[PDB]
Amino acid sequence: STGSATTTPIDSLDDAYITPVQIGTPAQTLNLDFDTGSSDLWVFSSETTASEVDGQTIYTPSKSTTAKLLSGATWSISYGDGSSSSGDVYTDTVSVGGLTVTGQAVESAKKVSSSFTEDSTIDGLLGLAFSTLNTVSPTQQKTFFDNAKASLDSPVFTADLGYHAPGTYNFGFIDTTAYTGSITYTAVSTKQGFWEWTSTGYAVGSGTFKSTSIDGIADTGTTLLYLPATVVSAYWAQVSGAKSSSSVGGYVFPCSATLPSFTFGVGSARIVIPGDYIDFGPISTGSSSCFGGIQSSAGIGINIFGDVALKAAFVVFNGATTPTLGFASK
Repeated sequence: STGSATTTPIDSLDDAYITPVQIGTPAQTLNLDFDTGSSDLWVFSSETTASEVDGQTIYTPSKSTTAKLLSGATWSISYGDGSSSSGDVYTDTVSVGGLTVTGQAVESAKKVSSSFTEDSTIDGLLGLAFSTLNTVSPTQQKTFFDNAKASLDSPVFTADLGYHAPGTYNFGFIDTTAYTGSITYTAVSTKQGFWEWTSTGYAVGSGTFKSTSIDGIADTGTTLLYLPATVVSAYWAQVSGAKSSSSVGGYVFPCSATLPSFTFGVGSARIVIPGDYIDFGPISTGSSSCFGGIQSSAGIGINIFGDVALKAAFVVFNGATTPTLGFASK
């Protein structure tokens, strides 16, 4: 089997992407944030604290004939940005772009932090990291991808994120028309539960390529590109007036700038992020100071190839016995 779903930016900055997901019988369609950096599928629901819901579409398990309470199971998760959610667990039928899993753990939020409440366009998350990170207790649950794998034509999913435009998540097949040139595959470590790999270096604008190993994760659930302070300083030094601002929380630059591109290595291949992708607009409405899309990972504890990097590529998440990552230009 296969699945194919369109994923859409939630706003004009591509702060995140939502993909329609059918849950239960009859289908309840919720727009979820597909997150290759976590492994819980959780949703706003009929059980969510009423004051913490503001515009989201909710899953109501009592209206689904295939929903079953997973007796005794709870979940609680915290993300790298400090947001969080928690609740109990149902199993139900979950379909993505024509691909159906029965008995999927659907984690029902009783509590969500303010940033989720304030995000009216995101009805939940669908984790696509490795199932070892799943927070369900006392019995850990599998991701949608892990549940689907055996039925898939090929044990893969692909992320094809758009820049200010819709894109595509495919399950079980590689759309050879969706990218240019070849796909370069690179090794993955699952030791921390992430799609963790090692980039072979970088370049800034038309600069020469610096060969250097950069360990990081492919994370569709993170907006920006977080890299070592040395790399990030080298990038922003090429933008007149750019500076790191503690008060804002990162590198800012004059909105009048033209940003250079940023290239990262995948083995011998190169992915080029256009400078435009790195502009996240005014720090506050009306400001002439703009927020940078490449930021320091120092104090995160890990480098993150978030959407800024991934949307510049066609990305293959290969979940074979030995997982790997593939990157192609597009």
